[PDB]
Amino acid sequence: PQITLWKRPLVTIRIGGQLKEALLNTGADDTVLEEMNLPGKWKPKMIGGIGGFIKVRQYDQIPVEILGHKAIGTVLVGPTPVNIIGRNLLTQIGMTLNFPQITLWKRPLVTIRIGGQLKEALLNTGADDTVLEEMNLPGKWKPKMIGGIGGFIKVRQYDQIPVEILGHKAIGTVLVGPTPVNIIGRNLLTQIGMTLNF
Amino acid sequence: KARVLAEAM
Repeated sequence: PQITLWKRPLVTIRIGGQLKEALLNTGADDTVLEEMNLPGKWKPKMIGGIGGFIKVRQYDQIPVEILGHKAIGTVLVGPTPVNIIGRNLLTQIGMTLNFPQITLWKRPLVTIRIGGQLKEALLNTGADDTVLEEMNLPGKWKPKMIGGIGGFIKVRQYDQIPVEILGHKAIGTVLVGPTPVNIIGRNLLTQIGMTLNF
Repeated sequence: KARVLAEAM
């Protein structure tokens, strides 16, 4: 089965006996669910995203059913804006990125060429938009706020910027700001024909 | 608003 990225890759999961909607997120190392009760022991942990760090409860060896596939692993619970299924569980259910095939054992980092520079960037199905580290691109831009795990950051929005990714040409909106990692979001993933497969 | 949900521990 194949999941395209023109919309957010949302799926129903079953966890602790309950159904929930969650986002299949190649940009997350970990699985993070909104405030809920889970049985058993847990430990306090901190995780980070765009916007900064948040406190979560780490529950280990939790069973989670996703797209009819059973995973058993770490589930973090905390003030995430969206329920997220990260690579820790995507790998268990055999999910890969395809356009060539990219497994999710490691962060899916690839070289992109943009505004005449080469940079490493994260292929991120949990990102609507493409966000790059600070760079002085020419052209008109307009300010924008984008949200992630820890809150919002201010970015500059540039339109119709050519980006080559894995040898595929793309052209579209690139946001530039103080992101901790360069992110390729669905706006450009769809253009290079990337899908999620299992 | 746009969500960009990169995450790491």
